[PDB]
Amino acid sequence: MKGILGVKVGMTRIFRDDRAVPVTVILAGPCPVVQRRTPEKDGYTAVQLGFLPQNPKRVNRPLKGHFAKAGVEPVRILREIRDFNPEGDTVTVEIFKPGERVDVTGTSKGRGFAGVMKRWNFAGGPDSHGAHKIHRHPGSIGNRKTPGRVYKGKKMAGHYGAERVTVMNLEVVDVIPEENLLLVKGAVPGPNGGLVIVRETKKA
Amino acid sequence: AKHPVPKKKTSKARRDARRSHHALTPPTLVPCPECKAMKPPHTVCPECGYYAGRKVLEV
Amino acid sequence: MIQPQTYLEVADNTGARKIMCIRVLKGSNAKYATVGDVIVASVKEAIPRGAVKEGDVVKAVVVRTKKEVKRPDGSAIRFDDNAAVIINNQLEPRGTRVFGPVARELREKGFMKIVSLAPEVL
Amino acid sequence: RHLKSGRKLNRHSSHRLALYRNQAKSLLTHGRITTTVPKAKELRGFVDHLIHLAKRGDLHARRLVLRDLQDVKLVRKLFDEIAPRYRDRQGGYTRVLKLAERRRGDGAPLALVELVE
Amino acid sequence: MNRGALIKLVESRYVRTDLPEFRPGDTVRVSYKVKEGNRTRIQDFEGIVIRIRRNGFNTTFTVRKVSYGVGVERIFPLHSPLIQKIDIVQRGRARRAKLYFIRNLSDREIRRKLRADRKRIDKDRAAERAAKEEVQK
RNA sequence: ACCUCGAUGUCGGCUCGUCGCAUCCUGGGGCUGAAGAAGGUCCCAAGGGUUGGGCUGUUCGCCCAUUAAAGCGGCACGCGAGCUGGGUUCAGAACGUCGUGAGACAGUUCGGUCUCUAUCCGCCACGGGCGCAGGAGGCUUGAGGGGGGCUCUUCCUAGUACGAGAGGACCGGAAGGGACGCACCUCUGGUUUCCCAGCUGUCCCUCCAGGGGCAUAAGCUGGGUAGCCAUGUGCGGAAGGGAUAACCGCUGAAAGCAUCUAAGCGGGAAGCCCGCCCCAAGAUGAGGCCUCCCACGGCGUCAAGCCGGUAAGGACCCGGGAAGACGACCCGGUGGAUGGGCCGGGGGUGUAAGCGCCGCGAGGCGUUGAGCCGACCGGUCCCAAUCGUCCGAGGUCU
Ligand SMILES: [Mg+2]
Ligand SMILES: [Mg+2]
Ligand SMILES: [Mg+2]
Ligand SMILES: [Mg+2]
Ligand SMILES: [Mg+2]
Ligand SMILES: [Mg+2]
Ligand SMILES: [Mg+2]
Ligand SMILES: [Mg+2]
Ligand SMILES: [Mg+2]
Ligand SMILES: [Mg+2]
Repeated sequence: MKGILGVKVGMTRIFRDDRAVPVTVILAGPCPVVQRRTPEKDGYTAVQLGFLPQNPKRVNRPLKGHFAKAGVEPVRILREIRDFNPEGDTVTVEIFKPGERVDVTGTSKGRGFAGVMKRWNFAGGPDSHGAHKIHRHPGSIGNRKTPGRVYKGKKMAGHYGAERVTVMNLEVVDVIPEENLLLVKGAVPGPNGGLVIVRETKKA
Repeated sequence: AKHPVPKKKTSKARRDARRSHHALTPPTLVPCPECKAMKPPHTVCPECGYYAGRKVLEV
Repeated sequence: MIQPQTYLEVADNTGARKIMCIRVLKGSNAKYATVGDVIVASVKEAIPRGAVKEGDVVKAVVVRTKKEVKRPDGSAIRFDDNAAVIINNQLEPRGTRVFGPVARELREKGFMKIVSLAPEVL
Repeated sequence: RHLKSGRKLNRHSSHRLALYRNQAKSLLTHGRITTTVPKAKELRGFVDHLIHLAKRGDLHARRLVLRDLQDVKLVRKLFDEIAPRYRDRQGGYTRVLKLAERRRGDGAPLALVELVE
Repeated sequence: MNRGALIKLVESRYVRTDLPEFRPGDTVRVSYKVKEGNRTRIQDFEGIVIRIRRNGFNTTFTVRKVSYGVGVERIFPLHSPLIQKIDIVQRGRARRAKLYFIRNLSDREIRRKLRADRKRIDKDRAAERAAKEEVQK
């Protein structure tokens, strides 16, 4: 399964034959090979990639040793991607021809503590008629003595966001070998400037 | 006299185990550039002053 | 976007002049109906001695919408009303004339006979 | 949730905007001023803007300082006495320093806002 | 990194400029390509520009046209690759940005609220014609 | 009638689901009084879905328009420490009926107070301690768990098979919809509490001009960046792999014939399990990998630890964040762009004040697309994270 590391800059639209394709733009070029994973010594095949260079202003962590063990230069953060064994060098978006389908994995926008509606698209209740104190309340969680308890997995008020949200089957519009860019069908998660990883779409 | 209600008088450990998360973090502090005083981070000590912003008190 | 209980206007010489939707003909549990869609309406207002009189149960096609129309060419288009043309199981309109602009959207839906007699297509 | 743009606040709008207007008077009349940290952290900005308009030479600016300061003898001071001391300075026209103490019967933190000099 | 917004602009090779200028409060016509069933037309569509939503590349404008007794509005994007010709016809004083009242109050009462911004007229009438002599020599 | 006479509040509706299968639709199969499609009948199977209204308290039911179908049932006729008082069988009042009555009705009508403080279990989320046989940084595997699974229409093959016409296909492939779900802001469309302007009345600065307060907790109105959302956008269900249910066969004996089974083999459903997405090593079974750090100063006479300064690292403090209720998570801390200021771009409002010209005038015209400015995108050390404090290993046994 292919893979590449990118970061979100936003989204606009191009035009195709005679229609407007909403896109989103991502910087994903300079991802260098770091540490691979051997089915002999690690248990699988996977290639570590780092992104976003950064002058060593705290990286005195052993991570400095990680980059010397592969001639790499200090990157901001650095993640893996499985079933992707390319050539021990630098992988860019130029492996993505204007046609392939992609699978993006980014972060979710954090929406703080959540209301049960907002969180699970309930209905809350009426604006009137009675009680007032139930305009966005849950409304009934159980039965009575039978079963007596409250189920697990019960949708209740909590926390929405800050999760890994993978989207699938976005198609590449164009690609930029000059300034290292990637474009797909638009709806990509994450805030405009955050973790976001791209890889080939599961299919055939 | 109203709605939900404790059922059984909460026991001692019961009452007390909740209260572990209640002990106070003692105040953190540094010593003044000039004074031999003890003083918070990013502060101006109630005796000295500074070197770009006064405080200078009196006798 | 057209939901049940929604007085549409009437854009053809069929006779009627104002009708209220009953259900959208686009699926089972479906919500709205933009242009180019067929609805079941009840003629709630109609010219005397027409071809469709008041209190009837008609089948009409929507050619307008106060909602917008994100045409896939980016462009958008909207009107100041909601208007339908009364048709039939045979689809072909029952009036002998249509007035008012009709969206391009209909022409794609095989409703050729209306954009043919269209006074202006948009 | 909120706070994806940016602001600090408490109490309603008019009270908030008028409070920002009372400090400037209480600032430009003294200099060394002691209020609360967040009331100060938001007071730096509302000041420099006015200070920066006053560095400009345009009676337009005055009425825009009068818009927040209803007293000329509080602003004619600001112009021909304060603004020159900040010429050749592209900003920064307000220092703010955390204090150390904290008032009784309140436990709130305190800080100092002296016009940088 | 610190080019975060230049990136989009770099992606804007689809940028035109033969568009003449204008601003809300005047009438104009475009010319547009529609899949005309079997083919494609130049649908000249003349009306009043109502709203202008600017955002660099994807800046849109909304045109309103009263056709055959029906108040219509039409929303177009500025850099749309479908605008063959586009030429103004008249200009008018603004007083306000948007104008969602020509919706409700559409009549002669707009023939007095528009009024001829004759200032830009001379401006338009200047470089349009007096600068033609700055070509033929 | 055993339970509750110190409340079992006796029908629905709102939301919230869950389970059952005797199945409503989709799927698989047999027989058919099955030409074909279509239908009937039954065998397997919960995966998903099962619309919106009219009528009255109603669930029940008839109806409207659709529809792949508009399934039945349990969960205290599910659900008032969630809502609903709507009625029901309080006190008021009237109609009918019984007694001469006082009242009464398993008859009727109108009106009629539902308890802020969650102690324990349960649940949705988030943290501190500890443990993970030394300590720390970063990156992963997947036992285990959860979520979604729906479905119509059209078309080519071909108006070919079939039938005498009408009608009219199986298998395969293509395109378009409905809802539901996850994310997003580019466009569409909402908000945006003082970002911009217009307006009234009044009171102020200072008389004119210009400007501020109050008329909300905005005075009202017109437009609205960022941000957050749906009506708007992108995507998803699937393909595919294996084993199965109903059913269909091959080989073949008991039983010189037959038989799908008794040894054995194949085909076979949206259903089972992998594949898809998400959590996840508290997986006391506590993993795997890369890297960085490294002894004992002295007590505890043998012990497990102790009273102190460290390493790699971390916290504290600060400036902060599309992160967030605290806490937690992440960026920055003078080698830095983290906040505020300032510059510029985008944008928003739409010709500022002043002056001059014109008009007896309210006003208009040129300076003018001027003036002002919250988030957006970048820049600039001007102010502020300056200075420093605290924690923390010295590696058990065959
Ligand atoms: Mg509501
Ligand atoms: Mg025509
Ligand atoms: Mg804030
Ligand atoms: Mg207060
Ligand atoms: Mg007020
Ligand atoms: Mg026969
Ligand atoms: Mg099922
Ligand atoms: Mg918007
Ligand atoms: Mg109030
Ligand atoms: Mg879909």
